[PDB]
Amino acid sequence: MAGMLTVGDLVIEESTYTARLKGRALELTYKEFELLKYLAQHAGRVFTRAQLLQEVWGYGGTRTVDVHVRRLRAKLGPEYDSMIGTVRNVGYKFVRPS
Amino acid sequence: VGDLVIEESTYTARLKGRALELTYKEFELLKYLAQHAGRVFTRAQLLQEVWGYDFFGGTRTVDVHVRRLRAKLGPEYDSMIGTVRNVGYKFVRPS
DNA sequence: ACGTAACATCGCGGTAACAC
DNA sequence: GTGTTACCGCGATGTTACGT
Repeated sequence: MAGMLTVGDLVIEESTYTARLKGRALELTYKEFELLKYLAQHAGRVFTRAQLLQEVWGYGGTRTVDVHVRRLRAKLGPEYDSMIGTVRNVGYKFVRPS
Repeated sequence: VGDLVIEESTYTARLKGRALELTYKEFELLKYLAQHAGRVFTRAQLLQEVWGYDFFGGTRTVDVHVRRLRAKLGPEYDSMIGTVRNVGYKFVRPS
């Protein structure tokens, strides 16, 4: 274990650069990974688009986060759709399972 | 050593008895990838660990060497080196 | 033995556009 | 406002030829 993370059945191993949902590997884009990992690296806390952009993207079209969130939730599936929660007029946040 | 035996002193590598004729840069890349199997490495990492030079804007010789590496493994074992888009390459263990 | 030269392929991902 | 899905430029890899 070098930089590996675990929330629920989601595991994000930055070492091998894989994300996996109880055996089923998630084939994500680069930013879907740098986004899903950041949100899970700070579970429970809601971030805003400007925050998420300045960190995951780096130092307009802010809706690219919404697109990346949708693509993430669609790849997660219904069983894990909930893992990325929306806060109206604020932003998004990883939510912890039971 | 999932069918692949790499020889340290002789600077060689074989896959089930069929000696892979590698150049030495391709041998170094495969060894370092197989020595840290499963881990992905960026091109900056590979360039300063496996090569001496810090080309710092150019190269593409890591990409070229992986292709030469992949060809000598053939369409059976070419999956042993995986591609991580926007990041780098990694050794892959069957199965 | 290597590392550009040079192009073909194909995926990344950001904007558009609309429903709600 | 956010969910959502096209659309498609651009750029990251593949790939081989060739100069040294």
